[PDB]
Amino acid sequence: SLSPSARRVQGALETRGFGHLKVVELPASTRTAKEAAQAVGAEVGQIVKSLVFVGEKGAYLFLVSGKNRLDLGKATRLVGGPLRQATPEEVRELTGFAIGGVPPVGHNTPLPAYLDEDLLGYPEVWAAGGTPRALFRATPKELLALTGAQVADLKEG
Repeated sequence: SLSPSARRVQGALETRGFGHLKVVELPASTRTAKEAAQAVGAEVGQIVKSLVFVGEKGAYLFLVSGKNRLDLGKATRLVGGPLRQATPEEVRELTGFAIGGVPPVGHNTPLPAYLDEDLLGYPEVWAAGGTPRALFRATPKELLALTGAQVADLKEG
């Protein structure tokens, strides 16, 4: 789409062979999963949140449903050690984008990725397109194909 970050994501999708997936631009004040979901007519649970955490051995990507919160105990047990959130600086360096709009593709560092199993419960999901104001729809199967994420039990419950 228009913004530089959004165009980078559209280009990564095209280069990947997934050019049929389109990055859509939303109202300028969109900043939450609820607002993004409202703009495209989706349930908040269909919004994919890409969270970056840092461990002792490296950084990790957690794709979480907009209706859930990441269970830190579950995250740390998956990685096998303690975790801390990536700083805005680290997220930009690692992913090439800013927190809040981290997309599932086009990163600077290959990060092991985990995908919230609840996202497999919808026919389609909406992932961040480079900024909090951009989104692109994809099926959960396509999301897995794009990221190579391991499906996992991630939510607080």
